[PDB]
Formats: sequence, structure tokens, C-alpha cells
Amino acid sequence: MKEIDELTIKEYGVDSRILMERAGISVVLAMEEELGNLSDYRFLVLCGGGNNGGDGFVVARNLLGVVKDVLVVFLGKKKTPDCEYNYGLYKKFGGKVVEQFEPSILNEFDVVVDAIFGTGLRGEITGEYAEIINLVNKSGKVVVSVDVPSGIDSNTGKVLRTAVKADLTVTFGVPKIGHILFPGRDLTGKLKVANIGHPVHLINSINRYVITREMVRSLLPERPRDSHKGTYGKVLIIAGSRLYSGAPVLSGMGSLKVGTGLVKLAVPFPQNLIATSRFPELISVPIDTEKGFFSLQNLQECLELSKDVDVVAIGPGLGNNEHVREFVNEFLKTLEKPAVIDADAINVLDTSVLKERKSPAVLTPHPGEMARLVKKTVGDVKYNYELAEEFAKENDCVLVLKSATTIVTDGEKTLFNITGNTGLSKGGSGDVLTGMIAGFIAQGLSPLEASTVSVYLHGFAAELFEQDERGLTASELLRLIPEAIRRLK
Amino acid sequence: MKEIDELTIKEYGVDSRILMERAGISVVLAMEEELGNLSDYRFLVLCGGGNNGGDGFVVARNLLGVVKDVLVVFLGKKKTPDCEYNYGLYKKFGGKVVEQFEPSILNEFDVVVDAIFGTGLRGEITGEYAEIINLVNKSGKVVVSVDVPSGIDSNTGKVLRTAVKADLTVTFGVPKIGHILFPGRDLTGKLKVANIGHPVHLINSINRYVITREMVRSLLPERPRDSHKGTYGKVLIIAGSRLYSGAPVLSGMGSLKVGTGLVKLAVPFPQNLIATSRFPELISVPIDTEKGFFSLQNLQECLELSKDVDVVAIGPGLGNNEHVREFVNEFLKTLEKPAVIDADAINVLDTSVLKERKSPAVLTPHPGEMARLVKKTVGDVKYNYELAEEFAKENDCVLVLKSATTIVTDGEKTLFNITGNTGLSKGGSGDVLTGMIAGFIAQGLSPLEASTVSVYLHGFAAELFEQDERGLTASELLRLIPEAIRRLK
Amino acid sequence: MKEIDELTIKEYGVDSRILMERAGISVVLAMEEELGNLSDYRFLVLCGGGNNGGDGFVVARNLLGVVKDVLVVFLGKKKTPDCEYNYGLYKKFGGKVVEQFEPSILNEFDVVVDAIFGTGLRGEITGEYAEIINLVNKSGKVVVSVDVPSGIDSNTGKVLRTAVKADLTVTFGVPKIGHILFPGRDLTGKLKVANIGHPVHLINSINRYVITREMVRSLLPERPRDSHKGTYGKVLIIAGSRLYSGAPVLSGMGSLKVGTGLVKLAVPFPQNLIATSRFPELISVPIDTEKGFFSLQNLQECLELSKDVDVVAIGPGLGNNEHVREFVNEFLKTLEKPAVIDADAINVLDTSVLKERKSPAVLTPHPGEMARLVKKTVGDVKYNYELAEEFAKENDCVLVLKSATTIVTDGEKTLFNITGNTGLSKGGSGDVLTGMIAGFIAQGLSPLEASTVSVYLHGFAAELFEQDERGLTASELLRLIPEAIRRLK
Amino acid sequence: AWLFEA
Amino acid sequence: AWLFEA
Amino acid sequence: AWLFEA
Amino acid sequence: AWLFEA
Ligand SMILES: [K+]
Ligand SMILES: [K+]
Ligand SMILES: [K+]
Repeated sequence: MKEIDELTIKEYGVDSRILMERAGISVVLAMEEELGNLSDYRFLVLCGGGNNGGDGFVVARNLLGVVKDVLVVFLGKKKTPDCEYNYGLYKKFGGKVVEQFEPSILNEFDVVVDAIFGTGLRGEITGEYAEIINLVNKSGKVVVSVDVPSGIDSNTGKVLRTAVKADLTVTFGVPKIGHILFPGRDLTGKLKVANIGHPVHLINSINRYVITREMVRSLLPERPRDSHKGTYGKVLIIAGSRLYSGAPVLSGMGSLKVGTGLVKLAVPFPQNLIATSRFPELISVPIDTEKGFFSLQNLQECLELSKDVDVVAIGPGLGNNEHVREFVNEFLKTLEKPAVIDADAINVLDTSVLKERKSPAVLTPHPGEMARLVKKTVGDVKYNYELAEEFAKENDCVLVLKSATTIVTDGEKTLFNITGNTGLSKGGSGDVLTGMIAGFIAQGLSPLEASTVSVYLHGFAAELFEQDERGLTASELLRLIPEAIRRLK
Repeated sequence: MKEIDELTIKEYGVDSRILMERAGISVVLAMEEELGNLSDYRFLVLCGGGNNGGDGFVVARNLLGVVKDVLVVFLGKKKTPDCEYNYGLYKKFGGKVVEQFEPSILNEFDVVVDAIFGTGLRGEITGEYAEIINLVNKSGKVVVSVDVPSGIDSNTGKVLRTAVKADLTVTFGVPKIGHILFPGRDLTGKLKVANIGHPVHLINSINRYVITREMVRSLLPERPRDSHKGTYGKVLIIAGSRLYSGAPVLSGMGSLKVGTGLVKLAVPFPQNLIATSRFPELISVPIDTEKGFFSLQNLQECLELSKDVDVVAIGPGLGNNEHVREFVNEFLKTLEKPAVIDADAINVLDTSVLKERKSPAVLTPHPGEMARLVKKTVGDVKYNYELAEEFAKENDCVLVLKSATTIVTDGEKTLFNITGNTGLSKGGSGDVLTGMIAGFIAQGLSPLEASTVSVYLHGFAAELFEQDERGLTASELLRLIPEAIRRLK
Repeated sequence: MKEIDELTIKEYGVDSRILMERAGISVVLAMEEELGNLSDYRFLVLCGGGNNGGDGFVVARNLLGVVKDVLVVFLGKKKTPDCEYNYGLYKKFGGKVVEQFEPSILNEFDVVVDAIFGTGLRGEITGEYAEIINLVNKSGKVVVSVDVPSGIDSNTGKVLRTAVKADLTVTFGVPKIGHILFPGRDLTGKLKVANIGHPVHLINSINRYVITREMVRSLLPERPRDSHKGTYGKVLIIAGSRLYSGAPVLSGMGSLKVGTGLVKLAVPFPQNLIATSRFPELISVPIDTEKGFFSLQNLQECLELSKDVDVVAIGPGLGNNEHVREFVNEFLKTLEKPAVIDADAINVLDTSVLKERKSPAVLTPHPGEMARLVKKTVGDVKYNYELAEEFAKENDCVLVLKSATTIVTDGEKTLFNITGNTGLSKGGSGDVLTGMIAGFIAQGLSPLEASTVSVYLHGFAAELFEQDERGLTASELLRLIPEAIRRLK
Repeated sequence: AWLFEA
Repeated sequence: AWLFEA
Repeated sequence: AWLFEA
Repeated sequence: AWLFEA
């Protein structure tokens, strides 16, 4: 985006003062839309010396004479050319500025506009900038942040020692990674993206996007009326163990609930019988095992079952021991079908095997599993989209790195999913998602498309739960899926 | 409270006549709120010689000239100073008193105000006091009791030979134990608590409280958006047997339905498979047993399973035999995790083991199990909050003593739960509650907080059943839980 | 009332501290009813040294611990015994008092309770009491006055240099004259009358009352089904002149619209024809005059027309010249029928004639006409109920002294009407009222009853106008009358 | 009705 | 709320 | 109100 | 739609 500001100025010829004005007045219209008529409020605008503060000066000037009271507190040491220009205008229009912050100055205002730091935040907020932000966070006033809540790193969504907690954030052109990833997404409050005059070609040239309803609607496969089971594809799920008899059922219904024609489960006997007692629409093939877990002795049976299907999901409830490790790795090495790889299949995976496969793969790790898979700490991999990108690119796969915001990348294209709620923070929830992905690949979506549609609908089904989210279980989620799909259209 | 009346008079300086007046007029406003306009009714006020009768005299005087008819029947032998003062006023305002009760006098009145005995009831009601109360209970008239229905012991909720059955009871300052415990809670009818001028500090200094919606709302844990399974904690449930395959499932879903991230059941094979056929979101680990019950040979496996969890629930459906007894007691002695102890784990428990544990425990007995645990009769332990308090204090635990009103104590703080209905009077209902408690401890609530929130929501889920309560089953209750939680907020 | 406080204490025996408490808590309940839940507000209670301030102390104490903040500013020099007692309690319950008022102290509070002066206001408010009242009137805060807005004389409704403008006033026992008469009625805002424990016999022994819906409902005459024209009486209206052809029509329809069976107008020719062209239900008898006005030559004709009727109204539009003066006075001297005397009949009236009449009379002056009739200034007679009382008593009549609050007296009984709005402040409005009174006397109400019912319905018809009151005309008012009557029942 | 006349 | 807890 | 008077 | 994406 800083690159897109530059090109719109330097190559397209838009005066930077014009971009600055459009930004400021965007903030005013966005506040009007949220608060209704602005004339009864008193505004405290906090302005740094950079262009974010310049945007604030523009905001402050456009409230002059229209609202109860305005006051700019200027916190910077020096002003950029556009901030100076706009400070010059605020003052000529009759605006009050001060350069001293008093703890009790919040008492006299209803709304605080936070235009201290934007995308030009480098390093940690200390000193009076911090005291001021802490004071605003304590005040209970309505906070509107310009571009990004000051103190959010707009590339990572990390808090640089302290950050403003906004009720509304108005950003320009496109959402920034820091609005989308946590903790920054939490501090952004309600996000509005204002068009401030950038040519549409540049806005679209951005290469990381949020997954939207319109995008998932345009990727949903067609259901032509003259169709049969086979039109909508076949999936094999290799899953479960004597410890984890539940996973296969949730995965298998994940696939069916998204419109797959046939799902075959391969689960050790007698645990295979669990699935068909819940959902007799499933096929649940008993695999004979020595101790209740898959091993190399089941390799040939499973490649055979894989001949008649379009995609294979593997991992949920398999268990993690040396015999499962041999079996999964020999299996994926030999399977010449798209693989969706989850849970324990990820925990025992040899990444050399992903390289040597001609057929595609989606991996769906949570950050715990990602940490173990690349031999890093959870904190190093969590919300790390560049690492996810290198992993996908180096291993020729799609990586779906699950969290409150999920990253879906293939190494070139990176998408962020923001649907969902904390009800997905319990067991079985990932098992549903593995199914949904496998099912959509079976219906002819590519691995990346399959993954994009699935994370979105998975999250959206959670939001449709009618009672409190914390009571949501994977079984209820399965029921909500077709509602999520209906509501897409 | 008698202590709080005294302090408000003696230290704070409120004239006792002023407390008496505020009480009386509270009763009048409370009746107005329940009956609408009072002017069409005829009132029969029954007054003892104590301060409860004085409150009645105040009521009677404040209806003079406003209603169709008033008559006080005075039943006492002598009057206290404030009762005498207020009798003096009734008479000077033109009120009719009589000191003889005729069976047919009820025929001429619509409402009976019962101001015979309050908190100063000592011993059994015999003689004409009883005949009068029986006569009122037979009359089908609307009865309003002042403070407590005469004949309820306000410390125990016991009926002292006979007691008034009220449609409305208006009490002062705080609910009294006798309004909250049965049978007194049944005879209170609709309870209103009037503020009659006691300083708020004293009202709050009371140390036994009823559990309220606001209190459970303020204890419900946060669901921060950037969360994962582990944020919301892990529970292990040790439960079931070849006789009782159902308990584990109801407990396990108890935990999940309150927002726990992970629940692992440990149930003897093949009964473990029952749970995942109902709810495949659960993990149900098969335990190899000799005869279908846990014993010491499963001790090591179970301590191992306990390493990865935050709380362990134990007891539902275990069975009660010598091998289960060895196993439970050796287990709890060695487990260095919070334990929730229910059902058969309680029936075989050695209380020396609770003493020697560093880790905390909640016990959730019904009065049958409490009787056996302390070697007393059911009648000695039922609704006995002081016994429950000593047990918790002596054994460093939280005791949840279940009944239509449930007592939750830790020895210092005692709470009463009054949500629920008779649909919870069938098997499986306690098994759900054990789960809910374990789940809330897993999410970071203390044992006492966990227990307080759980008994309330458990009861409130029962009340939300849409059909007749007697048809409620534990499975439906599990479904209602997240509605109970939503309706809290 | 001061007399009724004394009797309830001295003869009935109610402790004055108990009356004081009931008053205070009345104020709290009244504020709750108006503001909803009080716990979010901050209260500034302004307390004098008298019993009004004592009522305030009681209010302040009963908010302690229940609301956001309380502060009493004590403005008195010394305290009465009950104010001191209650100040003593506020302080013991933990309440903050201060004795210094700072202009900016209003900034920290939402509600101001005005308990500075009540009925014990003697003389003008000067000094810091005034500065404080002016400051409160400027603040835009919600004001609740205890008993009477401080600075209103509770006997006259006059402003003693300055007075508090209240949103709500809570008074005790009965409304006071100062709430009912202007300017005090304007400064009272919404008035609530609290019962604080006075015996009903004394409350009812008060001899000046406000006219209420229930009282007018119980005085409305019966309409027995087997009735004819004559059942509902006959009225003659002597009115109009070549200058004022409109008055007769409005009077005549006043009478008919309230249910009179027959109305005959006597109006100089050809102006008599005006009435029947508007309303042909009227009878409009042409009187032959020399110059367009009644004179003695029409005396005999008019006594003849008066033989067949029950009541005669005289005055509207007659004109005021010597010939009208002779005619009216000779007429009333000889008429042996009830007379309703309005407008120009009042302006030329000889009061010796009212004395010498056996038959009754109602006079319906506005203060201009009253001033001229007793030879005083408008300011001396306006809202002067004692003067009105002596006039009625000395002249054996009913006096209806019209104004925004109308006084209706017969010398023993004095009633105040408070229905109406400023739309009645235009010509024709009084002419309707004269008719209504005459009509109700015709239907068998006594002069005082007739007058009481009429002023109430006249005012209530104005309030039912569907558009802005300032556009109300006498013709529309005539149309609204039967709606006013329907809405009574 | 009992406490207030409006 | 001021007078009664229900 | 801020952008337009109608 | 023209000014804001939500
Ligand atoms: K900012
Ligand atoms: K009683
Ligand atoms: K006052």
C-alpha cells in the first residue's frame, strides 16, 4: 500500500494533498454512519507529526463549526509536509491546538479520534505516547482510529508495547494485515475500508486478500440438474483408532454435508461401526488391525480403496506411534491422488514425502502441529504468513494454518479467513473441516479453492448457531453447514 | 438480621418505630403490585403481640380509609413497645380490633394479612394459634405473610407443627434461610424482599446468599476471540461400568456443553464405544478391565491420562464394590489435580484421603450419599447447611449438597441455589452437573465459582424445557444448557 | 396542612420523625417512577435548615449505596430537631455533606434535589440562596423539588424574587395553592401528591380542592331513557348587538352541546338571523331595537320570553352603553329565575341588584371584568381566591373567575380548575362557557355544580383539539365538547 | 393509587 | 429496584 | 447532515 | 458501496 500511495502520486499524478483530504473526510463520514448526527458530540483529536496526524488535522478541520467542540492535541516533534499543510489549515479555519496532554482533558470530550501513529509506526511505544494511549483506553470514551489503531504493527497485527483499543477503525484502500491478524484485529473494533482515490487496478494488484462472501459464492460448484452420485465425486477418509473412534464420523459428514456424492471411511474394527450407527448414509469399512491402529499391514488394503475415489483425507484420530508413522508415509508416497492431511497424519509426516509426490496435497495444521512440523516454537509460527508461504512453495502444497484467523496459502496467493467464533475451539471442529475440504476437491475445486470455500463456510456455520457459542459442538456444526451454504446465495 | 436490626437502631440511630413503619408500608406496596388497586378488597389482619404483629398494625392503619374494610384480630397476650405504639395508632385512626376469632369471620374478607409470628417463633404452634392457621389454610382466601409465614422457623425452613401457606411473603432486608429451604420455601409463595432502611454495608455483611443471575453473569468466563482448544481447558472423566454405560456420556457432554475445549472419558471396554456413538466429539478411551469395573490394575493408566488434563471428574456409573473402592482411594491420594467427586466415588470414599490431598476437590452428593458419607440419617443431613459447612472446612473442599434447593459451601461462604424443577428428579441429571462443574474448573474458575455457576445453569436449563417438566430427560437438558447461558446475558 | 401535620402529631400521635421519613422515601419512589432505575445517576441534594431540608436529608440517606454518587450541600444556618436528627443519620450512614457551594459543582451531577425551602418560606430569596437557585435554573440538569419549588409561596403561587424551576415536584397530603396557581404551577413541573400517613379524615377536611375527572363524572346529570326535550331543560340567552352578532351563536351552542333540550336566543334584528344560518337547531328571536342594542324598551318582551325557561344567560356581545346598563339592571332586578351573567352584563352591573335578588346567579368574569366590577387593579384581583370568596359570600352568588387556572367559589367552597391550554385565549371562548353553565343549570345542577362541571369540560375540550392549540377557535371547541363528555366516562 | 395522586 | 428485590 | 443539506 | 467496503 505505501507502494500504492507512491504510484498514485508519482506515476498517476494525484496530489498527495488530495489523497490526504479524501482520507480525512472518509473518517468523518464513517463516524457519521456509526454515531448518527455528529453535531451533539465533542471531539478530541490526537495527532502525531506524520501523515496519520495530517489525516487527523483534516478530520479536525471538517468538524469545525459543525459539532459541539473540537480540540486537537498535537503530540509530535515535527510535521511532515502534508501534516504541516493541514495543521496550517486547521489553524486558519479557527481550530484550537494544544501540545500538552492533561489526564483530565478526556472529561470534557465524547469522542477521541486517534491519529497518532499509522503504518509508519517503527518499534515500541514508550513515554508520554504510551501514557496518553493508556489514559484513552481507561476513559470509556468512544474511540475512532485513523488507518490502524496506534500501536498496532500494520504488517503483523502485533502490539508494540501498548496500543489503542478502537470502537471503529477507518482505513484506506485495503485492509492491512494488522487489522486481520490478532491481537490487532481485536483492537480495530469495527473496520471500514474507504476508497480515497487510488486507481482500481492498483487496489486489485494486492496479493493477500480477506476471503469474502462474494468470492466463496463465485467458487461454489454447480449442481447441474442431470446429475448422479458420481457427478459430485468420491472421497475416502482414512481415520480413527481404538482411542479415537469419533473423528472419522465428523470428517465423513463434513464431506457429505458439503454435497459430495460418496464418502467411504476406513476405520479399525469395530470402531468403524460407530459411524454408521450415527449416520448410516456413510460407508464405514472395517480395517483389521493388530492393536487398534493402522500400520503397514493395512497399506495394500488402503491403496486399493483409494483406486475408486477422487480424493483421500488422512489423519483424524489415527494416533501417533511408530507403526502409524510408517503407514502414513509409505501411503502418501504411493498414493497418486490428491491428499488432505490433518492431525496425526501431520504429526508423523516426513516432509521429503510431500516433495516427491506428483499428486497435490492440502495440509491443515493448527499452530501446535505447524510448530512440530517445521521444528519451531508455537510463537514463531502463529500468524506467520511468510513462513506458511515458504512452506507451501517449498513443498508444493496448500497450507491451511488454522486459528481465529486462518491463513490459506499456496506460496503465490495468500488468503485470510475471518469467519468463526470461539465455539470452534473444541475437539471435533478440525475434523469437520478436513471433510469439507476433501469434499470440495472431490467436486472439482482445486486444492486452494476447496480450502478457501471450506474455511469460510466452516466459520460461517459456527456463527449461525442459535444459542451461546461456547455450547457449540461439532455435531451441531455439521447441521448448520447447509444453512451456511444457503445463506451464501 | 436480628443483629442487623439491632446495629441499625443502637449504633446507626434509626428509631425502631421508623424501621417498623417502613416495613408495614412495604407490605402495602407489595400487595398493591400483586393485586392491583387495593380499594375493592376487604382485609383481615391477624396480629400477634410481637414486632411481627406491630408490622401488621402498621399495615392495618395504612389501609384505613383506602380500602373497603379492615379488621384486626389480635391474638397476643401482651404487646411489645413498638407493637403497642402501633396498636395505639390503629385505634386512634379509627380501626376496629377484636380479640376473639370466629371460624366464619373469614367469610366477610377477601385478603388475610398474616402477622402472627415472624422470626421470633420459638417452638411448636399449638392451641388457637394453630386452629386459626388451619382455618386460614382452609379458606381459599388470598394470604399475605409478613416477614415469614407464621409457623416457618426462619433459620431452618421447618414447619413448627403447623404453618401458614402464603400466596405472597414480604420480608425485610434479606431473604431468610426459611424462605429458601423447604418446606418453608413452598409456604412462602411469591417472595418480595423490601429495603426498610438498613445501611447497605450491613445488608451486604450477610454471609449466606442466594445465587442470582447477576452473580452467575459476573462469574462466567471470558471467551477471548484469539483462542484455541487449550485456552478453554481439558477434562478427564473416569466413569461407567458394564452396569452403567450411560453416565460417562452425560458427564462428558456436560463439560463440553459449558464451553470446555477437550473432554476425555475413561470407560471400560466396550462400553466406552457407547459415548462416541452418541457424541463423536468426545474422546472415549477404552480401559481394559477384568470384570467390567475399574480396579487397581487400571490405576497407572488413569494417572497417566490425568497428566495432560486440568481437572478430573470421577464417580458416575463406576459401581460400588471393594475393587472400585481401592482404585478410587488410591487414585485420589495420588492425583495432583483438582478432582470433582460424584456418585459411586463418593459411596466408597475414605475421607482421610481428602484431608491428605494438596489439590482441591468438589464433592457433589445428594442427601442419600451425604448421609452414608458422614454416617448419619438422611433426615439429619437434608438441608443441614451447618453440617455441610463443617464437612467442607474439615476436609478442605467444596461441598455441593444437591436437592430442590442446593447448598454450595466451602466452609466460609455458603450459597443457595433455587433454580430447577422436578424434571431434574430422574437419573442422569446429576451426571450432567458433574461435567458442568469439571468443565468450569477447566476454564479457570475456582472450585467454588465453578460449582456456583454450574448449579445455577443446570437448574435454569431445566426451566427452559418447552413441554411439561416431568418429561425432561438428561439428554434434553444437555441441549438446553447453551440456551441457559445465552439467556444469562 | 401545617394544621394537619400538627394534629397528626399532637392528637393522633404519629411521631414527627415518621412523617419525615415517609416524605423522604416518597420523593425517592417518585423519582424512580419518573427516571426509571436510579442507580446510574449522581444526585446533588440542596438542604436548608428547616423541615424541608430534613426531608432532603432523608432522601439523601436513602440513595446512599444505591446510586452512583450523592452529595448534600447544606445551606442553612441552624437545623430544626427533625432536620438535625436526619442530618445525624445521613452522616452516620457515610454521607458526604459540604456547606460551601461552588458554581462548577453542578458539572459532576445529573439530578439536583431541591430541599432548600418548603411551606416555611417567609419573604424574598436574596443572597447566596438566590445565586444557588439561579445557578440550578441555568444548569440544564433534572430538578426534583421537595414539597414546593423553593421560592414559590405555597399560599399564593407567587415567586418570592427567585424560584426553582422543577421538572418534578413531590408534595405531601394535598396539592398546595402554590402548585395550582401561576406562576407557581409553571415552576412545579410534573406534580405528584404523596400520602405520608395523615389520617384520611383530615386530608378530606381541606376546603379548597382541585376539580378532578372523578368529581365531574359524579356530577354529570343522568340521561334517563324515557325523556323528552323538557326533561333536559330550557335556556334563554339574551345577547348580541349590531357590533357583536357572533356571541349569541357560540353561547347558544354551548348550551345545546352539553345536552340542554331547548335554547332560545334573544338577539337584535337582523343579527338574530346569523345564528340560525349557522345552527338552525337554535331558536333566535328577533328583538326590535332603536340603534342595534337592547334597551329598556325591550324589557317587557324579555321578561316574557323568560317565563317559559329555567335559566337565563345574559351579557355576551351586548355592548356597554347607558341604555344597555338600564336594561340589564332593571332586567336582573325583576327576573325570578337563575341568571348566568357574563361579559358586558358584568361591565354595567350594579352589585346592589345581586343582593336584592331571591333567585341565584353565576358571574363569570375574566380578571379585567373583575377588576372593574370591584374597582381594583387587575393585579389585585388576579388569582385572588380570598377576594373571590368574599365577593360570592357578600353577593350570594357563585363567582367563576376565569384564567389559566379558574377559581369557582360560592363563599364556602372554593374549587380550582386546571384543564385547558392557550387556545382558549381568544374571543368566543368565554361565550361558549356561559352557555355550558346555563345549560347545566337548566338540567338541574346547582349553580356551583353547573359551574364546576362546565369549566372542567370547557378546558378538557380544548385539550382534545388534534392540531396545535394556537389554531383553536370557539367553533372547533363546540365540536369537541361531546368528545370531552364521552371521555369523562 | 395508595402512595400517589397524579 | 429501590424498594424490592424479587 | 455533514455532507448534504436537502 | 462507492466509499466503503465493510
Ligand atoms: K492511528
Ligand atoms: K407472619
Ligand atoms: K423545596
